[PDB]
Amino acid sequence: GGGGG
Amino acid sequence: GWKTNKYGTLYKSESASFTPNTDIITRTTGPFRSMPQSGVLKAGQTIHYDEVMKQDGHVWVGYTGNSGQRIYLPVRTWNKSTNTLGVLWGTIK
Repeated sequence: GGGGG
Repeated sequence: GWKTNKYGTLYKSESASFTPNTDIITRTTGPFRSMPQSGVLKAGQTIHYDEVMKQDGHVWVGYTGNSGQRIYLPVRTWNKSTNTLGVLWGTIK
């Protein structure tokens, strides 16, 4: 979770 | 506490509704200002978020857009050195 980048 | 992912983003679940008091650029892909723009959330509009993140100098909230994609937007600053938050850029209900 917490997205990518 | 917070979970942590492979980009070092601190994150967890939290569900509320955010209404900004200023226009905010929303991001795709992840909670970084360097990520591409998803769109603009206009002052007075509302999004319903399900995820909160601490990354890139801010607290971000995450939600799912109408195309099934994840969208990320910053709602206040986060100073990681002191774990201090800035003023909220709107209201949460």
